Amino acid sequence: KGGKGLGKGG
Amino acid sequence: MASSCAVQVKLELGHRAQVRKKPTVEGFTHDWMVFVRGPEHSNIQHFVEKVVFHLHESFPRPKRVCKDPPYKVEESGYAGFILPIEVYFKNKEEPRKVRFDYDLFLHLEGHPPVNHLRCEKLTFNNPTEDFRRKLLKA
Repeated sequence: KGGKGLGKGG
Repeated sequence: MASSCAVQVKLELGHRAQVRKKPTVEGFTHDWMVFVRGPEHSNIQHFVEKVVFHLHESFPRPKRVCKDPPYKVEESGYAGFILPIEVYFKNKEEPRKVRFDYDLFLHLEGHPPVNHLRCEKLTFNNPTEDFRRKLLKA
């Protein structure tokens, strides 16, 4: 859950 | 029994993502497109049965299937996600397919659009005559 995200990150 | 064979094929996975001028009624802020293709002047359809793009569960009909080129999905959304991609082969033996977990990332508004390319090399050791024929046409 809460998998959808903005930005690349990592 | 004297001869052995290793066949290598090049796949390209990638995506583009751009912020919309105006968001959709649902609040989708981005337009994106994800794809699987071969290099220039290739014909991967010779050995590709279909490509399945596993979209996030929030999308309607999330298991998107492309049986013919181009193998791509064009969508609108509000966020990126891990997008599993299955490439199925026109093959009677194993392997039947290959899976990639594709990072469909979206940039923030005020940042440049996404244009990503991910190269993937497949290797088939001693394929069947029929599959070898298919692979080498691509």
